[PDB]
Amino acid sequence: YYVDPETTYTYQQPNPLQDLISVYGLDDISRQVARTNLDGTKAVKLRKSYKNQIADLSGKFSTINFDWDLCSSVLSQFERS
Amino acid sequence: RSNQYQRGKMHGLKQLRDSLADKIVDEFPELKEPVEDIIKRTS
Amino acid sequence: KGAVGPNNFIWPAEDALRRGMLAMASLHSKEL
Amino acid sequence: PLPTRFEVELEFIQSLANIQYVTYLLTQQQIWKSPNFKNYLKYLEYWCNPPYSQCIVYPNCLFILKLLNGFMESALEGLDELPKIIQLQGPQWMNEMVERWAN
Amino acid sequence: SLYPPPPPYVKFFTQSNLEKLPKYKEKKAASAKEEEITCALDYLIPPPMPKNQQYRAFGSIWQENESNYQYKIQELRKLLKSLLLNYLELIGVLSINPDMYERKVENIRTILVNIHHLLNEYRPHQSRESLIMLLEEQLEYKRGEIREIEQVCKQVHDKLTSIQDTLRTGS
Amino acid sequence: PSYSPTSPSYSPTSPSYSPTSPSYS
Repeated sequence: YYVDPETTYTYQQPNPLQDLISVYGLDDISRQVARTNLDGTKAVKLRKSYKNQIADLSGKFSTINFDWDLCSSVLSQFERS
Repeated sequence: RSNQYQRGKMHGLKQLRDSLADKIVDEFPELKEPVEDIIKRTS
Repeated sequence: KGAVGPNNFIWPAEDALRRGMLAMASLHSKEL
Repeated sequence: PLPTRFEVELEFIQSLANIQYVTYLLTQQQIWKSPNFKNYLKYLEYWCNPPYSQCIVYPNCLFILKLLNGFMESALEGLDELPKIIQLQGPQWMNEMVERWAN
Repeated sequence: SLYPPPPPYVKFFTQSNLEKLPKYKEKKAASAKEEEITCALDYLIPPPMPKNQQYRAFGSIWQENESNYQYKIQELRKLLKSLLLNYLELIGVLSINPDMYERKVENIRTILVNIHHLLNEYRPHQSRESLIMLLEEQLEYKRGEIREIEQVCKQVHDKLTSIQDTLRTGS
Repeated sequence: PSYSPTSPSYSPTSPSYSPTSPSYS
């Protein structure tokens, strides 16, 4: 009854059966931040937040219309007092 | 985990419809021809 | 029992009589 | 549009089947005291024959009015016993209605 | 209130109106040789059946010896086969491309609905046929009752004849 | 002790007189 030879359904693209990571050559970043290396050992220690991306900079991150010349002069007068 | 679930459910559904097509052909030969077309309609 | 299905009761429904036109007919009995 | 007297009288007859309606109607003194209501009740008796009986929705009131007919020579008194007696005599009255119709 | 008021005309008809109804209807018939309400006694005259033989209520309308069906059978078999085939195709759709699965779902339901329409036209054709299954059950019950009645009185007559022979032998 | 308890004098047959009127919306 509903068998219509004119109605053809095409495969969904991209196919989830195939390796969707390698479809567009998207393996570099996945390998970079992979859970484990090819041998299964842990690559780097893992944590939650941005703090360790600023550790190289100097500092102690223990806890995580307009007249510029006039303001600079005011600050200079305040400091000289 | 979601991708593995998707792949496993795809394999399960594939075997489901393969077995169903096979048995519908077996006990109902007269409907065998559309069933293959159904595969052609799906695959 | 907890699902009030319309138009199928053993006895005439009170809501059916309320929604029936006899209610407004009695209300409009002066117009009769 | 305004319904005809057929519709209102048929709906009154079918609503007479409700025990709550009968109890409320008999609760008021002037409804039973006035002969007009009982005159209308006896007038309603002529719906037990075809083709009028084909237009009914609940056949139980067919006996109830007849039972109400008995009420004019049985007494108001007995109003309290009405729900208990209808609940108790529902089986045999339904059986006699079935015998009158289904056979 | 919860209970609608009694109809108004109910209060117009006393016992005097009931007893004067015969002369009133005689006068009305003599004069006559939607009905306007010119007198309080008009309602006791039986209402006339509408010419259209129709009655409307709650938005719904209402109005002989008992007093190709093979085409319908083969249609229902092919419809069942097509329903199974469409169920298989729909579950295959769910398998491969479920995103458009509903596009077939209601379609299948239509077939189910068409089977339900055949099964609705089939009711005034099954409901009366209940009286037929009842026919054979009471017929066979009365035949059983009848046959056990000639059986029991024949075995009584046989006993009487045996007793008669026994008493004749003792003579 | 207790000389005699009271006989059950329930009257379920009493129809009650609860006024019902605010049903219409």
